[PDB]
Amino acid sequence: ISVRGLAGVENVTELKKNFNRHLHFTLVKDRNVATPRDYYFALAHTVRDHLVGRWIRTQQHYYEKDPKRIYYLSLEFYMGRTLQNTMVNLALENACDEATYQLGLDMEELEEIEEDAGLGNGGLGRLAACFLDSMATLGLAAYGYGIRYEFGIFNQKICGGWQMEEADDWLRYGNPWEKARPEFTLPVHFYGRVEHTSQGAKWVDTQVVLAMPYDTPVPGYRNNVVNTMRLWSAKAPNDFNLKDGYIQAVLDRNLAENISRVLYPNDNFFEGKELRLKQEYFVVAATLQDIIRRFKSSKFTNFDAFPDKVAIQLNDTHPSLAIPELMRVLVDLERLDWDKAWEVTVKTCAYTNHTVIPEALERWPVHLLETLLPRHLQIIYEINQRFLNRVAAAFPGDVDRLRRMSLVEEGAVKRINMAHLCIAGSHAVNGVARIHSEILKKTIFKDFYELEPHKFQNKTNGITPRRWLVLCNPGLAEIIAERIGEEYISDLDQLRKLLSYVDDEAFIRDVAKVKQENKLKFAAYLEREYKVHINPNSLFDVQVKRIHEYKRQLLNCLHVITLYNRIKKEPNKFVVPRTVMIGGKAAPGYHMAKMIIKLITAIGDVVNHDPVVGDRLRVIFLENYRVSLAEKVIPAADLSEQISTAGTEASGTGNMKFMLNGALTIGTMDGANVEMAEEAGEENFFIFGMRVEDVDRLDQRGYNAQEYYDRIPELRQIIEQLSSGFFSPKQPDLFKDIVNMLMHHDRFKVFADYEEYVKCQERVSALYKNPREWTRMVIRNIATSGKFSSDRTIAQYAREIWGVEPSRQRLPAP
Amino acid sequence: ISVRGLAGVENVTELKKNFNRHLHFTLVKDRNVATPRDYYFALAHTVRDHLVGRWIRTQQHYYEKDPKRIYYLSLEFYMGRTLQNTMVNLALENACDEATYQLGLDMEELEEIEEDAGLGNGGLGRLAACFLDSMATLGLAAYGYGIRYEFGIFNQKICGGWQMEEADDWLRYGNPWEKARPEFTLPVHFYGRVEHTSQGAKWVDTQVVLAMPYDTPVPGYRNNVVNTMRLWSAKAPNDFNLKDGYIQAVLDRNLAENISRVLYPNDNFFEGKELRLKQEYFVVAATLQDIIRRFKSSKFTNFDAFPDKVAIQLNDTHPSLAIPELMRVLVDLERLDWDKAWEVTVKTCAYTNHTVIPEALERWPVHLLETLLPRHLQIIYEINQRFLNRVAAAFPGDVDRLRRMSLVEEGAVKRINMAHLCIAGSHAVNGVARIHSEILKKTIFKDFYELEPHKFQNKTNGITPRRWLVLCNPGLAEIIAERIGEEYISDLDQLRKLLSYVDDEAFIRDVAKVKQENKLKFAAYLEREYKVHINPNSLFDVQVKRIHEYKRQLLNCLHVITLYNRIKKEPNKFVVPRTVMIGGKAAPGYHMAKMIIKLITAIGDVVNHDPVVGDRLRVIFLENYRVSLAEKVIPAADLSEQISTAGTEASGTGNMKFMLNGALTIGTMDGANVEMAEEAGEENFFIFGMRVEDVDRLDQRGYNAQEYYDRIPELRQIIEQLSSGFFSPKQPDLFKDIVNMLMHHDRFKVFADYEEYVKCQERVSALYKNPREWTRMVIRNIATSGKFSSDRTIAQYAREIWGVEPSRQRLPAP
Ligand SMILES: O=c1[nH]cnc2c1ncn2[C@@H]1O[C@H](COP(=O)(O)O)[C@@H](O)[C@H]1O
Ligand SMILES: O=c1[nH]cnc2c1ncn2[C@@H]1O[C@H](COP(=O)(O)O)[C@@H](O)[C@H]1O
Ligand SMILES: *Cc1c(COP(=O)(O)O)cnc(C)c1O
Ligand SMILES: *Cc1c(COP(=O)(O)O)cnc(C)c1O
Ligand SMILES: Cn1c(=O)c2c(ncn2C)n(C)c1=O
Ligand SMILES: Cn1c(=O)c2c(ncn2C)n(C)c1=O
Repeated sequence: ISVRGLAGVENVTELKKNFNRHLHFTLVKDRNVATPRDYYFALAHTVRDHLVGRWIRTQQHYYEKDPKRIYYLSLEFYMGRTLQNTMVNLALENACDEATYQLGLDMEELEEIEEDAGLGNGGLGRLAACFLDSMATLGLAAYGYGIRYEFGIFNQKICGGWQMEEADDWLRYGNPWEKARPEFTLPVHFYGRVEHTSQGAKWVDTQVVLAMPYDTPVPGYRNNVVNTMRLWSAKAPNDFNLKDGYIQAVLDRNLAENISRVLYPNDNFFEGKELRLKQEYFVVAATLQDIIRRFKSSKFTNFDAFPDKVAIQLNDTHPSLAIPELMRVLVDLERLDWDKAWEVTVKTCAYTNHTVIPEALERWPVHLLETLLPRHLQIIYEINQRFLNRVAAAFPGDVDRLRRMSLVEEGAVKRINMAHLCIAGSHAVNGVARIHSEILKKTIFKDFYELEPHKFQNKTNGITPRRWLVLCNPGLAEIIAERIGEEYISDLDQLRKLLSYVDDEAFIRDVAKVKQENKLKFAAYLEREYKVHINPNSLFDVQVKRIHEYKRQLLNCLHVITLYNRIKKEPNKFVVPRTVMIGGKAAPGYHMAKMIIKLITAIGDVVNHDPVVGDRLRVIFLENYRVSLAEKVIPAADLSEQISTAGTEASGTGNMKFMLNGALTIGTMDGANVEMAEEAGEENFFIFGMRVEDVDRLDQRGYNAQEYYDRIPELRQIIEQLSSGFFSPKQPDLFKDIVNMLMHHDRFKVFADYEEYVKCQERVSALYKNPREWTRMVIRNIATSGKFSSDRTIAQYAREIWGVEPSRQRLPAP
Repeated sequence: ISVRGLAGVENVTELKKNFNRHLHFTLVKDRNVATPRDYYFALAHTVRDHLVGRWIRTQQHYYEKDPKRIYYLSLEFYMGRTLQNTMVNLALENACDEATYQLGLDMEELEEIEEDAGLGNGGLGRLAACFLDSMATLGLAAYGYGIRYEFGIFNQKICGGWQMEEADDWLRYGNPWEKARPEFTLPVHFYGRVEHTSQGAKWVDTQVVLAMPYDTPVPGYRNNVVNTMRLWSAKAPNDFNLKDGYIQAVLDRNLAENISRVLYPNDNFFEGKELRLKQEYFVVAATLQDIIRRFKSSKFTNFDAFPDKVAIQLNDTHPSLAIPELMRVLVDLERLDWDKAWEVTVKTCAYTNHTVIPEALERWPVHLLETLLPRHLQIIYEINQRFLNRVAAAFPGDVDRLRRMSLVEEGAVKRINMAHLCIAGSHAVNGVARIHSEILKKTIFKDFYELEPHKFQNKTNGITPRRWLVLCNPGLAEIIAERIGEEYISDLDQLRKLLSYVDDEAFIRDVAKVKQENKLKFAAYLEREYKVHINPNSLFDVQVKRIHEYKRQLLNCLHVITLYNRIKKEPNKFVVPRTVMIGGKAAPGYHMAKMIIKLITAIGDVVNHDPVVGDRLRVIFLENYRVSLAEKVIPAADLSEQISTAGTEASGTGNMKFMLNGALTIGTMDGANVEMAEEAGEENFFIFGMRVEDVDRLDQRGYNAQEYYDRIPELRQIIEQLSSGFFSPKQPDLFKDIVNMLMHHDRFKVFADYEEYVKCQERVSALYKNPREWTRMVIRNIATSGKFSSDRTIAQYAREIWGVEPSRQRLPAP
């Protein structure tokens, strides 16, 4: 059937009876009223059974051996479905497929019933999920810590071409993977005031909110290691939240519990709301108590060995309060002197930066911290004081450098620069792509780099080959395994061996066959769940990621309209057929992004119903783009669009997902695109547009969009089409904000890359016309994507930051 | 060990491995970190396993055979713990006791970890729970329908002698007995308006709240019948509750979900709050859709057979909206003519009245119904119109009778008398005790009784012998079974056979021994969990029920202070030692009731620390009185206090609980007290005080408390002690509200029954001094309590109201 494992005689039989056990005893149903949803749950419970045994020994093991523990703090964990991924990592896929088949059920049909765990916005949240899988696979004693939102990223609905948001009640039917642990509930404090008495400060008169943990298992790839992802849920105490109308007192509990109610749906954007700050401290305060408790047990109160036993990784600045919180505990509660406490804190903390755009930077108003976390503000001022004293001593008289490096920003309202806080309290700061890391040193954190050059590093992102290959593209994984075996699943570098089959006639035919099968399946799914046909013979041109101005979905739109206009000019001229698919969610308050989604659908309305165009060009907007949808489109894509303005996309990861699944990449020299082209050879990549230096040259000069409008008739024609209502008949001025922006305030110079972009697009169309060569280029990309596995990234974090050695050693059976 | 069943070899072994299965796979724990709470859950899950098989066949059976279905609607279900009760009804107690013993655990210690299901206030909610158990035991296709409050009756804490309320988070650790059924979620409407179009009215523009069901199994006594208790939970739709700030929209969902958040803690008191009205319609609207769906399937759309297949019992007026709601559905949706719809509604509905005190009567302001349920108000006006037309036609010219019987009350604000609505739309109205039922006919509902005498009936309350005897008093159940067998557990009348052992020397010794063992165990529990000693040789004088003015805990207080004053007058005179225990919760807004609790504790402060008193008199306030606590005190009581003012306690059930457990009763000729004395012989009962007629004579005359104050020096002395601060030194005027009330506005004439009350108390003290005779009187009470089993009550409801025949037939195994 494939290498989804063995369908053993004894195990298929065992599986079937447990499936029936759960359907009866757990679901309390009888075959005669059981629905597909019930069947999915019976299976989910049966599969979950297989890793509890391993889960218990893994955790017990870490308690015995007592290795250094890695704590990955993140406010987001974009997990997606977990049934199939668990079967894969446990080598249960074929056995379950068989058993369910014998029970007369279609496993694939049941897998589709599982709700996605959308506790993330995009890249940042998904990185965390891939990292967890890799840390488990590399046998690291790692813990994922976050918030258990009852509402994840909203579900996107398109109504009249506009995005409509609706609550993601992912817990509605229950979550068979999590295990509530009410017995480990912890208290978290808010507000109050600070008392300075005799021997130390005291945080007093605080409001208490309880943090209840929920553990979810994270199985490594076939090594019997099952790590833990602990997610905190807010609960109100039953005393003061009643003890300070009786009915009203009880109804008001849903005020303390609102803290873990919903994920903020902003991607690369900072909103200084108090509820967000509360979520950030909540996850930090609860998590740290757990970290210290575990340490106090260990084999040990000298906190001198704390950094030898603990490592906490900050996924962006969101969990940055962990620095002043670790100090508070050590100094206020444990009574360590400042200097000793600081040494410990810096040595256990490490920070990961994800972007350089200003609007994404967390700068919290002081009055907010002042009211909500009074003691933390005091600690931050003191950290700032001592840090600046270090700067002055290093750069005597550099008074401007002092104000520039301050953790405290003066002005309208004083704010705290969380990024500066993280650099100061961490022993390592890293970028997520080579170019992004360099930019950090040359620009944004230049002053900090000059002060402590040893702190700055790079750790190029990666994706897990398990979910992003074996799981979503079994067909491709099979033919690869037929030639080079299976060891590449946990050693992606081995994909290089595929280079020697680049001229192999059978392989070329096979690689091309699986991609064709994937396109047919997706084209079907399209009509199944969304309804309105596409042509599987055309080039699948797809751009899927969050809707942003910097990601330039607009630049993609300009190209689409150009293709359309050229066809209408010479209708009877042959052009390579294309189905361009654009998908992604816009943050609710991002007006421009929502305007762009309307533009996309507007273009599709015109293009898809023009008889002269026929099946040569289709514009489709992929609704509710999420992890589970990504697992479907990516394996079916031919062309991957990664066209952000050079210098704006820190790294990106979707690009990597496409490269590993047989799609060619048209993109700019941005983020990881650079290392990908470098790995496959620029000749097997479609690079275009300005490089970072060109962007800066243009900025010195000054960007004037009119110029491009004046010199390019094709561009001019498009803008006048938008301006006159060609794409919005009933509301002619509908897109005035887009045009206005493009012409007068384009921060991402869309027009500057237009000419080179369509020119480059012509080159891919030329290559698509030559199936054999297109496929050979594909093989060159796949065979060379090994570097982008999160196992490599994690192995680097482990050795260069955490001080731990990865291990591919199978844990002593289950 | 006892007749808790057989401890079979194969079954104890089977139990142990499943206990271990759940501890590992369900709880995900290992013996080395498992706590008693974990062990309780492993056992609970193991026991729950045994009734799912029976639960599924029972429900499947009803679907095949299709018998008349009984729907018991109640806003309260005071269930208490359910582990032991399930073992008992399944004959698993000894096997589980053995198995757990072999696993090295104490079953009793684990049973104490289970949280009470306190979804009730007192009598009304407990009646519903006892009824469910009896209906299951008598093999009726019955369903309990209510609301799944996440916060039940508050937990009472005494701070400085005052009651402190605190949220009852009974779901904190989970509920292993319930089964969420999200797939059967139903929509419920609120607000909106009414459109009258061509062919009928339409309820439009309504706000939708979803009702999610949770099923809990109700096992019959050893007959393999497991009925269902369906509890609705409020959930917000994910569309409009977002689709009409994005964050705020999501946080505001906890507005529609507040409907099932908390139980109103009022006992026999009406509060016209909108949230209450919402809870009442919510349970009614959701439940009826389920009833009709089930009917539409049946073996059948002629609703003529609806009453032959359905019976809905209204537990008080709380679910009264079921009448106009059934009409709305039949007329508005099914399109039946009014008259046909009304005939059907009246024939399937039946109403149970629980009290005659005005302050407990539900009279909803019209403006509230007008805004929240516009169509229901219209239907109620139309029902009223046609009903009054019936009255006028029966009593021509009786214009006053017309206004008196109206469902609509004029005045300050127009209101709807829910009780009148229930009488009009039901084919049977019943009281809960013979005297209460007569009073209804002679007083409160006299006009209605004259109009349709056939509607009025009586159904004397009862209690379940399983939980209220076998479960809480295994020692007594054992010695009874030793002489007459076990058939009495489901045939309590057989207790009469115990009359022939009334002179048996061994039995007298045994009955007295178990009571002594029960007192020792309770006296221990007291020091264990609450701490401060009592003497197990004294008379256990206990009054446990909700704190009320009509229940006269105050009359009990007067007696306690009298005993104290007599001892202080003649210290060296012998008096029978007593431990008087008073317990019960006061509704949060009931000032007087909270004042009474403070008085009780105040008396105990003086009495319990007076050296001259010694161990001859102890005053104890039983904290957090609830079902699980009742199962502890009652079996240990010698004297049961049921001293309400004649005519105010509809029936009472605690009185019955005490009679069955070997306690003697000192009470007034009120509620069921009358039938109890009638059953045991007034010579074996301590009756005192005014009878109903005496109370009325006094009212004609006019009640003047001064008189009693003037003629009784002992009474006078007590009042002056309260007035001068003898019981409240630091705050001398603390009890001025109690004294003021007692002297000027005592609606329950406490002083009128004082003299006869202490005189009667002297008689019980005299009898207690004669152990042999006290015990013989006890045997006369127990042997004669058979009539008060809920099996008798249910059998009567079944035959005289529902039209179904009970059956003690074992369902075809599990
Ligand atoms: O005091 C202890 N005795 C024995 N095992 C322990 C003890 N504390 C932790 N463990 C084991 O270590 C695992 C780790 O628990 P943690 O504290 O959540 O990391 C537990 O599930 C147990 O198997
Ligand atoms: O359409 C049907 N086919 C077969 N069994 C049914 C069907 N509807 C109900 N049942 C059975 O009847 C039980 C009663 O379900 P209820 O609708 O919740 O009362 C179900 O659990 C099934 O065993
Ligand atoms: C991988 C992934 C992302 C990140 O994509 P980029 O193109 O790097 O912005 C976002 N969303 C989902 C659902 C993903 O799978
Ligand atoms: C039986 C019971 C009641 C009813 O007692 P009465 O004396 O009839 O008022 C109230 N509360 C609980 C906990 C009960 O067990
Ligand atoms: C101006 N703006 C927003 O207003 C915004 C956003 N992301 C979310 N929002 C609300 N981004 C990226 C942005 O540039
Ligand atoms: C006056 N009053 C109340 O105010 C009250 C009550 N029960 C609850 N409350 C709040 N009762 C029985 C009562 O008589």
